[PDB]
Amino acid sequence: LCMPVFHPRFKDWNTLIVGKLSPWIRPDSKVEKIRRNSEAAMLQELNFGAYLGLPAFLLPLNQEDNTNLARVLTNHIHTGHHSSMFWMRVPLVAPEDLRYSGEEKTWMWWHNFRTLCDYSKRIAVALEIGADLPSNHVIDRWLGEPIKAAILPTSIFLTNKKGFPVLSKMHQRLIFRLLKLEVQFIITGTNHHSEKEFCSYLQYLEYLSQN
Amino acid sequence: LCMPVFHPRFKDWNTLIVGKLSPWIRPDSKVEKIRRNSEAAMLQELNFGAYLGLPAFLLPLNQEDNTNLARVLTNHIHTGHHSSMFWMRVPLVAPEDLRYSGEEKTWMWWHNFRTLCDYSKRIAVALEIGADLPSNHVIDRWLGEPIKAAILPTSIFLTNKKGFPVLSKMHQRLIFRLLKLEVQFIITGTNHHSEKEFCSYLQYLEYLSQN
Amino acid sequence: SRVVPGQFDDADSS
Amino acid sequence: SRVVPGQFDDADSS
Repeated sequence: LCMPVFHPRFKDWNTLIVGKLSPWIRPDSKVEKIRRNSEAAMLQELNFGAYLGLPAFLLPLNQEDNTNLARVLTNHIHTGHHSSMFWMRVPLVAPEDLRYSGEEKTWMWWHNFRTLCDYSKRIAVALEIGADLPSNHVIDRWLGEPIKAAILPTSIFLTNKKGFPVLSKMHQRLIFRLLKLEVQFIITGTNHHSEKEFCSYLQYLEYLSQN
Repeated sequence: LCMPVFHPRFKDWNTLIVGKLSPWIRPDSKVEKIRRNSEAAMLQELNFGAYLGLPAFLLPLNQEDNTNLARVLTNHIHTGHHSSMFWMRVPLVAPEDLRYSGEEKTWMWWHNFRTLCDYSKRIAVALEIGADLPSNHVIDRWLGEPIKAAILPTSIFLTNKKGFPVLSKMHQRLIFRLLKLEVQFIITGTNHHSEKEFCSYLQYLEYLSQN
Repeated sequence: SRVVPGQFDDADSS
Repeated sequence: SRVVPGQFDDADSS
C-alpha cells in the first residue's frame, strides 16, 4: 500500500507515488521473532515496490538503533532490483521527548544510519514536522543533510479568521526554508477531510512560496 | 480520490495516478436537481485534478445519452487548466444485457460522445472487460478507437491447478490484442486481496506478454 | 479551488 | 514476487 507525494511545479502542483513499509514491521524489535518476521516482510515489500517502478520508498526510523534496518536495505540494494531511492522518515523532534543527546538526537539517528549505509546516494531523508520546533543550530544541521521531502500533519495548521488552514509564524519560517530546497510534500491526517478541504492545504503552501 | 494505473515497462512495471470522478455524480440523471448538483461537482473535481497535475482523468459513460457530460467537459477544456487527457470508462458489454443496438451498443455510446466532443484528441477510452465477450466484428470496431487503458476485475481470472490467477483462453486472446497497443492497466476488486496476492495478477500479465 | 479574499491570512489566535 | 513452477499454467477447469 502506497502514498501520494506532491511536488510543487513552481520554480500548479504535481503528484507522484512512493511506497510505504507496513507499520507492524520492526526489524530492530527487542524480540527475536519479530526481527525475523520483519526482516522477511521488509524484503517482500521492497521488491514489490521495485517491481512497480515506484520512484522512492519510505522507510521509518524512530529509534537510536537501526543496524538490522540498515543491513536488509544494503542487501536489497546489492541485488540490483531497487526503487533506486529510499526516503528515511525521521521526526525533527522526538515524540517521546514531548511527553549530543538533546534536540540533536533525531539528527544523530539519521547520521548514524547514514554512515551505516556508507553515505549512499540512494538514501535521503523525509523529515516529519511537529508542533514543537528545535533551535536554529539544530535546524542548520539538518539542512546540510539530503532532505527530499517534508511531512506535514494537518494538525499543525492553525485556522485563521476566515476559517482556513494556515501555518504558525514559526512554522512558516521553517517551511519557506524547505521550499528553497524544492522538496516534495506529504500531508498526513487527510482522514475525515473532504477533498475540497484537503485542497486548501496545498493552496496555502503555494501561496507561502511568495512571502 | 484517485486510482493507480500500471503501465508495462516492456516494449518491470510502472505506476501512475489518474483521477476518478466520484460515483454519485450523474450529470444526465433524469431528475433535474441531480443534474445541477452533478454538473457543479464534476467541475470541482476536474479542476482539483488539474491542480494536482494528474495526467489523466477517468470519466464513466454507461448509458446512451451523455450530452450533459459532454458539455461540462468541453467547457472545462476551454478554460485551459485541464489534466489534458480524459479516459472514458466504457463496458465492452453492457451489464444490463447480461441480466446497431446489439453487441455494438456500447461502441455507439462512445462513438456518439466522441463526435459530441468533435473527435477531441484529449478524449480516449478506458475499456472495461467482463466475463462475457462479444463477437470479433465488434472487437475489431473497438480496436480502431483510441484505447489508452483496459480495466480488468479480479473476478474474471480463473485459478489454475497451482492456485494462481490466470485468464480464460478467450480472455487471453483479447488481452494479448491489447498489449499490442501498449495500453496501461487498471485492476479492480483489490479489496480483500493481500498485496502479495495482488502482485501475481501483474506477474501473469507480464508473462502473457510472450505467448 | 477558487481563492477567496483573506484565504491565506494569519491566524489572529492560536 | 519469486515465480514458481506452473505459476502461469492454464486453468484445467473453469
